[PDB]
Amino acid sequence: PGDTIQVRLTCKRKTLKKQRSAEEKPTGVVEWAVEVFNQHQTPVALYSILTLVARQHGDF
Amino acid sequence: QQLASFLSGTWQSGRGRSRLIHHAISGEALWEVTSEGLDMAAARQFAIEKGAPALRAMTFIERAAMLKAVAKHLLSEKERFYALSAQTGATRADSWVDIEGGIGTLFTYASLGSRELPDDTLWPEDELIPLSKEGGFAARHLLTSKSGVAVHINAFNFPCWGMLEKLAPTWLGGMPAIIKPATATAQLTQAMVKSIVDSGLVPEGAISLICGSAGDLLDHLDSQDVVTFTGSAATGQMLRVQPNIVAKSIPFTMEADSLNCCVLGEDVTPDQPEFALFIREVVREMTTKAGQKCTAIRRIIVPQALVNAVSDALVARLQKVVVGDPAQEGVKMGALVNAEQRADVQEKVNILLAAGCEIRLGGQADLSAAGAFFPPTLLYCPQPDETPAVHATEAFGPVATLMPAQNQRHALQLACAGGGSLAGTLVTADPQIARQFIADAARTHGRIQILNEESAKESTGHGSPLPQLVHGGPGRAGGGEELGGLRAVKHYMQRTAVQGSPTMLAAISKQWVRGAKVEEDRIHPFRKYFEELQPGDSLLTPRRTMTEADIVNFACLSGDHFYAHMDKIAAAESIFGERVVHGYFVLSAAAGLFVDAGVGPVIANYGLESLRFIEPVKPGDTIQVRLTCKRKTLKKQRSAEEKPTGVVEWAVEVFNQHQTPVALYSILTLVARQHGDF
Amino acid sequence: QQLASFLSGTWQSGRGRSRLIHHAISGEALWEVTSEGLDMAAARQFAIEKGAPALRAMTFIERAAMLKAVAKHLLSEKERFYALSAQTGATRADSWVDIEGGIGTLFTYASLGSRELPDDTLWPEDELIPLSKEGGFAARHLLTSKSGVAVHINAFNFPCWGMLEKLAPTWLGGMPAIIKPATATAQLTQAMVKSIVDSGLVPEGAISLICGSAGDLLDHLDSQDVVTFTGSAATGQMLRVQPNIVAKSIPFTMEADSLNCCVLGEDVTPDQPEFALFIREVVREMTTKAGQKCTAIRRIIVPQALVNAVSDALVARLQKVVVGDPAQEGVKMGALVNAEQRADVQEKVNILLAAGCEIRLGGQADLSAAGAFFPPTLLYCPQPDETPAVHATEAFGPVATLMPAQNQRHALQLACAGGGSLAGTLVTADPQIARQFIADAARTHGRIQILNEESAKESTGHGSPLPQLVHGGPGRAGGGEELGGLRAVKHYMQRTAVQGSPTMLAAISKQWVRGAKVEEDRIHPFRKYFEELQPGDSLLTPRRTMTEADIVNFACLSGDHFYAHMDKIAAAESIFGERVVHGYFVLSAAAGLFVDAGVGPVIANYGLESLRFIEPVKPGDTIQVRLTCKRKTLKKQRSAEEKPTGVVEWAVEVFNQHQTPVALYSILTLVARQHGDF
Ligand SMILES: NC(=O)C1=CN([C@@H]2O[C@H](COP(=O)(O)OP(=O)(O)OC[C@H]3O[C@@H](n4cnc5c(N)ncnc54)[C@H](OP(=O)(O)O)[C@@H]3O)[C@@H](O)[C@H]2O)C=CC1
Ligand SMILES: NC(=O)C1=CN([C@@H]2O[C@H](COP(=O)(O)OP(=O)(O)OC[C@H]3O[C@@H](n4cnc5c(N)ncnc54)[C@H](OP(=O)(O)O)[C@@H]3O)[C@@H](O)[C@H]2O)C=CC1
Repeated sequence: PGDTIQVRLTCKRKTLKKQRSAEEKPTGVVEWAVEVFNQHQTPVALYSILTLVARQHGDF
Repeated sequence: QQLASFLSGTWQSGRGRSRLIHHAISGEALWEVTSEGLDMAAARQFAIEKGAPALRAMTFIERAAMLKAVAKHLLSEKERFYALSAQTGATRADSWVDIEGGIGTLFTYASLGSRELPDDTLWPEDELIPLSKEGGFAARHLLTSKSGVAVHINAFNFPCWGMLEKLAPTWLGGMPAIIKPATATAQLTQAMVKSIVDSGLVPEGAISLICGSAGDLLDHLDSQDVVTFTGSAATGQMLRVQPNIVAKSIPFTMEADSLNCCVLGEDVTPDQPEFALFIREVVREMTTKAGQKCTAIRRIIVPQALVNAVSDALVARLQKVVVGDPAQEGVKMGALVNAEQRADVQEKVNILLAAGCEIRLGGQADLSAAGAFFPPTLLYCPQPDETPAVHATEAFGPVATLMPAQNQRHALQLACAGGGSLAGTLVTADPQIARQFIADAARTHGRIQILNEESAKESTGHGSPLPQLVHGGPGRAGGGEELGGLRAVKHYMQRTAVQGSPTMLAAISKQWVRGAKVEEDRIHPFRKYFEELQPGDSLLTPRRTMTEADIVNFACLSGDHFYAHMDKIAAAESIFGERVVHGYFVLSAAAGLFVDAGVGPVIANYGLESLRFIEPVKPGDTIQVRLTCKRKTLKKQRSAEEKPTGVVEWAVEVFNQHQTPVALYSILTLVARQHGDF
Repeated sequence: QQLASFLSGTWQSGRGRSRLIHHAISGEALWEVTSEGLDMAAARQFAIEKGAPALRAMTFIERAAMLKAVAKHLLSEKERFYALSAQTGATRADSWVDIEGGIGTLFTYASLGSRELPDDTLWPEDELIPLSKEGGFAARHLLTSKSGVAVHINAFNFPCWGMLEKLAPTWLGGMPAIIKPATATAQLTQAMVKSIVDSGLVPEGAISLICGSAGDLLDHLDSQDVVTFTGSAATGQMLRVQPNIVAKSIPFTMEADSLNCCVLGEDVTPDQPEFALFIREVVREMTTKAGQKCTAIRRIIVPQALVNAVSDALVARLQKVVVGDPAQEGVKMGALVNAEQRADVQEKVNILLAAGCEIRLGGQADLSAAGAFFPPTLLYCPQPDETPAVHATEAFGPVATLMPAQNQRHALQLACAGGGSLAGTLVTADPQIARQFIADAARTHGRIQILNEESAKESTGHGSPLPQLVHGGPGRAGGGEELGGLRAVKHYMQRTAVQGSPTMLAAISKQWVRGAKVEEDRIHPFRKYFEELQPGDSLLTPRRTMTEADIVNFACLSGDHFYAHMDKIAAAESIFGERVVHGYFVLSAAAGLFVDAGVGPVIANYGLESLRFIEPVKPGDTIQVRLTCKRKTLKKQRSAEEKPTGVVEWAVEVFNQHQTPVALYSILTLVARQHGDF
């Protein structure tokens, strides 16, 4: 308690998908690298989330 | 055939030298007007000692309901007014403006008096002006209604509208009126006054009428009287130098003739839709009421590279204008009201022709026809800045000159060279042209309409003076302002800056001020009905300690994660010093403290008047809320089924353990009434 | 010794017939004034085409900072003004009012122009007036400053105050002034004007000065000029009928002298402190500035059974007042200004003695004394209603009549029988007596001070015209109002009702209206600094679905357990139909949506302008907030260490899934600036 929390969201890996049908939305599994820290700037709870970010232009 | 003047409660008439009213479309005289021998002092005496205390005893809400009742009584029998207005030579579309705008002025002042005026005789227009550091000497401005008569002198344009745009602020501001219509078309004004008097709605003496010359009315006015004029400038300057109006220093308000510009911008090209709506607006404005309205376009300012296009569009649009009798089909323009007005128009046309030019049928007008007709006239002036007769002489009919400009800087000078105008129009699509035009040409105009494609779909027009916009320009246009919303009822009131202790100003204004004595009476003010609330009925709520968990729960619940509330580092660097409680959480916990959870007379909140957060509320800092009533201001129960209610305004004052005021504001509340009226 | 005239930027002087300024307390002539040969048309020409575009190009915030700078520069060298003001016969405590009231009026108008005026050349005073059902045509009232001069004709009472109470509303309302002071005490006025000019704070041509007769100025005035008069009634009624003022229809604001009442109530008995403060107020008012202030008490109305007590108390208090030289000790009242004023006061006292009575040393005044001395005079009138000379003839000195009344209904008629008064006073303790007094005697008075024990502690008095209260009464007092707060700068501005589309009014007024076009630019408006915000920078927030759990958590957190939100049975019988979301929770979740959680230029909120909950929000009802900028209005950074900032107002427009607006309001916000001015 009484200990601030500041989060450093940063992108890590893009790796698009291939749009297995013609109807489905084009997208890609962008992985972010979340890095929480406090007022002493030491890293508490550094982890990594996956995220299905949609694409602007499909291919198939 | 006499025209009976309504003086001292009785439809009297004159005995002596008389004028007469010609039928404008045919030529015969079917009325004759006189007011000689009428006791003019007895009219003012009866008005002041009969109708002025009967109006000044009413509240403003009752005087707004009276205007709504007169409007509903006069809207029903509106068809006996078109028969009298067809005698003026006006069409059905012009008399529709003349009647329905005059009655919509009544409905508009009713809806303004029933929303922004108190249930009282004295109207405090300010909030409060504190004049002391300790808080025992404040002052506020009271508006008390004057105790005299309002002599209105109208003209021949709008007998219905031009009376009722002066009679609704007069009655709403608590004065009896003595309307003097012009003797050219006073019969429509007598029809209006007879329809008002034969209804039992207004008190006796609260309206008078002098069909004919006044003669000895301006020589009898007390200092608590006002005079409003509308007509020519030459007569109104003779009435301003009248040796009683300057002796008693009574307010003389004058509206005169003008030279209304209509400027076309450089951004408008003939392929744009702006050009067609420009030509349509100029033609409809010049032909509505046969050009006999005070806000008619009489100077069309166009750029030099568009003069031929504007002229060839205006002539091709104006040759379709049919001048004739209004009752027969296919006729758009009506006629002028008199042959004397026809001669007075054409003698100004000849003055404009002494230095200008000609595009259409100008001075060619038959001065021998049985009917006061005048053709639509579009003049021309090739040297606009070298001809001072264009910017000084107006032809009060369908006449409107056209003159070129030079790239939006000569256009501003030609729009401002009118000596003060009454209305104007810039037709552009570029808004930075309109910024310059308002910045440099609203000094001389009174109501400017910047017209474009979005405006022209639902525009009321250039010659439609709205009942909630200021009608009146400076200089040549008189100077006096009318119809300004509630700015019109303040010409009929005296603004008295009343000083004293706040507990005295609470009893004078029948409100609560800031530090008045309070009436705490052991029960809850939200439990009282409307008829047993008094302004001063207070409430001292229990306390609530603003803890650190309160900030966190409110920032979670709302989502307001602002750095002065949820961050400890950044709030140490901010102006407060540490984390503070949310202002909206103080606003919400206040209503948590004073609102009764039960079912009571309080129906809905729906409002919050003026919130200011003075000092920050910190963690570990208690909050105590002082709910006290300020205004009552009931509603008039517009149907028979609806619940009787009134907008009670509470004055909420939060404070802390140091008793300094944090977050003082004011909420509106629709408290139900115990007993209805309608 | 010549006394110059600051015309056309040069300290000119006249060549011809000259009046001369006598020393008041001794009797010699130490200045002499003339203005013959001075080109007045060239003076107005220089003030219009040199000083008016230099004032009208400034914003209102800069024109208030100019008034604050002139106030500080004139407060610094204030000791060279008391030496000039002691030549007028005033004391130190009577010249303290004259100097510091004018300089405090300058500071007051600086504070009003900094707090309630925009960073703009134009000034939109309304919110908005919608004139259409769809929303494509609206109108709002603008206030553009006039493009002429203000001819202020002052008097001999207040050279410092009486100029500076007309000069700060003139300069704050964007006009150059041409002050014509009285030729009895023009030396203090030229000291003020020279201290203003020799500082570089005001532009050139923004002030002029004619120490002497104008003669040719009023004949050369354009229609954009305003004229303000303060003096006798008989002169100002000759200047109102001046043919150019009525021909060009220029505003003529007149302040004349009146018979100010001071009514004592029936509830006051001589054992109460009300009697003591009544006698103290009457004596201090009548002896301050030798009774020469325009708001001095000149009719003491007492009850019939208290004539002897009031008379004995006024005799026992007034005989301690010493008339003599102000510099020597033990002298309270100073002297008059001229021997002509002594002759005028004595010949008005003789007219009052043609039908009155006598209680003290009255008309005995040595007309050959070296100095304009006059003893304090208390008259009497045993028949107050049967004597029309008391209610019509003022004595402009230490003279005031005394007259009885009959039980607080004859006192109202005697207070109203003055024919309009500049100020008044009721001294009571019962507040219903004050209610009955303001309800009938505020029609004739311009400023009423209800005086009691709680007010008399920190009262400014009866003869201190406040810089934020209306100074001016009807009828005999002139009719023209002054100093009404921001009502004084509106006499120098033309009120123009600018119509058009709201996206046009947003660029005309440099604000946002209701339906203007927006500039959504992919980042957050709370991240922008001050100088990169524009009015129209919108924000379309994400949605938030209001649910039943939201109502439950907010009614739990605040404590607002009102039956339309918590109870299910009574919500089915109320006006809504079912349980609704709290209005304050819509207000709070809005700020949950649009507020940036980060550290940005937004410092504090402290404001909520005008909230109205239009339609109710139910469970299962999304909410989408439209945060858009409306005003910028920067502050002036009163120190060099303080952070530069400016009050930005955001217009918040919440709506729901049907896009109908629930809960539209406006919040103030203190956004920090990028570049300061110090
Ligand atoms: N609002 C505007 O801009 C208007 C402009 N005009 C201008 O007016 C000119 C002609 O209209 P006009 O008929 O001359 O209007 P007037 O100048 O004749 O005066 C109009 C009104 O004032 C009344 N009136 C005239 N003299 C006195 C007086 N001494 N004391 C009291 N009331 C008086 C008239 O009564 P009576 O009718 O008995 O004289 C009428 O009611 C037109 O050419 C046009 O320029 C016309 C109408 C209004
Ligand atoms: N505020 C008030 O209520 C005041 C009341 N008074 C009343 O005034 C009476 C006399 O004082 P007085 O000094 O004679 O007031 P004035 O009648 O002299 O008028 C005062 C001002 O008007 C100026 N003035 C006079 N004639 C003209 C003119 N024709 N054109 C332009 N300006 C002009 C005077 O300048 P000049 O000095 O050159 O005439 C002075 O600046 C007193 O008895 C008192 O009753 C006195 C002062 C103010």
